[PDB]
Amino acid sequence: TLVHVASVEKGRSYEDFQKVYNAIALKLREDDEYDNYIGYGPVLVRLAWHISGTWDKHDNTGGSYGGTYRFKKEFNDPSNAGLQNGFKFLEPIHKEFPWISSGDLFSLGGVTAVQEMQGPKIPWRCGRVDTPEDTTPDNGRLPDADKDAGYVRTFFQRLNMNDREVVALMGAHALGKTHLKNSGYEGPGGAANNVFTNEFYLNLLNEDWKLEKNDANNEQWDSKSGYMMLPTDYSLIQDPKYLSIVKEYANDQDKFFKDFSKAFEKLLEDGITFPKDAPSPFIFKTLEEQGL
Ligand code: HEM
Ligand SMILES: C[C@@H]1C=C(N)NCC1
Repeated sequence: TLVHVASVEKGRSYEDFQKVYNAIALKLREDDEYDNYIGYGPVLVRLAWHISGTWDKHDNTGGSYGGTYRFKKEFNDPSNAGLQNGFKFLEPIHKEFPWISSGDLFSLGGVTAVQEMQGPKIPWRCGRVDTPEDTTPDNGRLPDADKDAGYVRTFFQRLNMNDREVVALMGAHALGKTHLKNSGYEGPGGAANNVFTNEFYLNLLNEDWKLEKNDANNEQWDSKSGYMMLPTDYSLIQDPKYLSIVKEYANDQDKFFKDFSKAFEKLLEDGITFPKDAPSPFIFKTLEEQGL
């Protein structure tokens, strides 16, 4: 097992990272046309998850620490198709703040997107350090979408996530859309595509889902409202243990926010050793809170 010790960018503190957060948040507001006016929030959340989701608890390979998405093997992962849009969004931010590590930037993009979309506060820690190209994990560590509840449960054990953590994390599927050209799936998960709510769970329980084939010849569950669920999403109401948790989150917005915040921070920090004297996690103010 590799050890990755968090190392604070030299001399930086909360205020420096709040400036980076603010730059990301301002660009999120500015570049509003993207993806038929969804904006960049959802793709930034997906990027933060995919750079973290390569982690393997068994040997501490992959994970957000090394910023390895910047290397061709990882950014060309078929599982990452479309994330180049998020990377391009972050490029001017990195140019303005060249001192931030790549892993810190990609993970902070996800935190900023969740909060700016009115989601929960997500505490965030700095100190990821870029590692060399040979530390890039091979393709194939991110999950397939065509599988069942047992696949999802087993998959997430590798990321040290339990049933509650898995169901909470999947609530991010309220955001954005599937794009046929990226993933072979098409459509949004609900009405509020760029506002962070518990709608994923409500839609799973309340919509009338039909199992259909899309134009890429893949199965997905579709509702007459024009929403979709991946087979892996739908598995959360097929498995009785997942179903209980889906119902809980559909009925308690605050509980979902609190559990999502914990699981998402954990996801973004998997693989990182934080020294005992490392700074406490930062909680960034939103632009709205700052009057900006
Ligand atoms: C079983 C696990 C998962 C599977 C199989 C899966 C699969 C997918 C697929 C196929 C897409 C569509 C990509 C595209 O066509 O552009 C997508 C989108 C998305 N996923 Fe997941 N995902 C999983 C878990 C997660 C998790 C844990 C998160 C974050 C907490 C997440 C966040 C998102 C977001 C925000 C989008 C929308 C991206 C956009 O609008 O550009 N997903 N997911
Ligand atoms: C916006 C998309 C809706 C889902 N149900 N799953 C993937 C993300």
